[PDB]
Amino acid sequence: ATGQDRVVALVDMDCFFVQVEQRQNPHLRNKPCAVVQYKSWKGGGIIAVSYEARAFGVTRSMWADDAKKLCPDLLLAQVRESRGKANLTKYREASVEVMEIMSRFAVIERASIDEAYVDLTSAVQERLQKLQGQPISADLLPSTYIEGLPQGPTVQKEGMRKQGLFQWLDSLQIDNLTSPDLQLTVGAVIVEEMRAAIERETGFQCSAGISHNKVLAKLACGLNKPNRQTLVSHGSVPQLFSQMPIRKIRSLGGKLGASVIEILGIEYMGELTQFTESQLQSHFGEKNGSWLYAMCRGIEHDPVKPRQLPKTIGCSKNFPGKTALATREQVQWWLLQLAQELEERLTKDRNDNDRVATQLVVSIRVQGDKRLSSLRRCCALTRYDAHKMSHDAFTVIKNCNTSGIQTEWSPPLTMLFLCATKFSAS
DNA sequence: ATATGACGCT
DNA sequence: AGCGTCAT
Ligand SMILES: Cc1cn([C@H]2C[C@H](O)[C@@H](COP(=O)(O)NP(=O)(O)OP(=O)(O)O)O2)c(=O)[nH]c1=O
Ligand SMILES: [Mg+2]
Repeated sequence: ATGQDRVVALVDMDCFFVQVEQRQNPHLRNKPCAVVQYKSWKGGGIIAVSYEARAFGVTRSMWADDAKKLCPDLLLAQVRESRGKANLTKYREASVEVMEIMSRFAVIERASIDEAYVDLTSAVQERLQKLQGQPISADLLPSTYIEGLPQGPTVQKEGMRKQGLFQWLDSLQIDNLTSPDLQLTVGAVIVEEMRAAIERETGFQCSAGISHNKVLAKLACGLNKPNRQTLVSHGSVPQLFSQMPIRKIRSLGGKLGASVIEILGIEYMGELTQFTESQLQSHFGEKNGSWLYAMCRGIEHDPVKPRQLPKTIGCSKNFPGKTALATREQVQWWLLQLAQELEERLTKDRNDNDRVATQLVVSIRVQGDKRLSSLRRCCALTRYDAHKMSHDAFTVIKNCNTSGIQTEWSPPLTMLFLCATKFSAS
């Protein structure tokens, strides 16, 4: 394998929600502006920021009323609200558009709402003998950088770009249809044309990674951004990882990586390499001394599971602070309220994808519990009717109340998560 | 007081 | 089945 079988990409839309609202209300174009959920408490919570607005310091998970103190001429599109919660239809609609476009090129896996990994390996082959040995001109990759290039014997940003591109193509071996670096270059032209096509047909710009496995392609994606792609070649990796902080590797963002530093005593992805696959396992998993040991050597094998369609549909809403729920009548209302948008989507799912969910998950968080899901009770799901799901998901949870008046509810709930899983082909 | 989906482990 | 972890 040597971390060079597949050709894998990760496309990712640049401030996805913001572009969607930027394409709708065009005054928002080329202006610093963010998108917000809810309006009462301090102007709303941010979730997405145009890059002209990150220039002032505006981050997500920040109060719109605070980021207005960071940015003065910062515009504000609010996410459509329905039944007192977030109605993200707009963006899922935009999402299905871009994935229809991408799917035309290679088998893709829907990563997030705005991300898709692509398995270009099967495609790069069906082109290398379908062009004889074409020189592969620079004009075909007008948005690609080559991480780790150019080497060296008054440049601006695009000056430096051309340079590394021509260094790539110069040592290119358009003859060796086997060389791994050459196929990288092929998948990249494809991603150039994929990326060029999405803009052509949605107006949405995005950024890509092109490399040999899921992980490199993601880290590659975020390097040059926005409206750019990076081709982290197998040879880039020792330079790229030498100073890459370990937490920037997908899967290493959470606890595992946190302890990886605290146990091994390091900070960068390169520092992780001075250990045996045996040695690492004793400090971590039997699967994690392994996975790490290949990763820090630029090798990963988790395949692009081709799947453009989520396995689960779910509606969630938080009740933070003094807005937690403490009434039998209050919990019941929202569970219906949640069940009402859930029906809507499930029917949208039925007549779109020809499938139907079978089990319902009801989940709640509690004021106090150091947990997202303090409870998660998985039940049955026949007909797509809210009142049925409403009452049934309630009767699931009614027996963890500890108020001795049954009109009230305690400890109050911070979250209701209604989630439909197990879609059968009917 | 920063709405969602994927998966792993038991 | 039901928790815990990771992610956008
Ligand atoms: C991380 C995150 C994202 N989102 C929404 C908003 C994003 O616009 C959209 C994709 O999130 P992203 O890919 O992490 N960031 P972005 O697409 O807005 O900006 P960029 O990719 O860094 O250019 O999903 C949430 O609603 N809650 C969250 O916690
Ligand atoms: Mg994005």
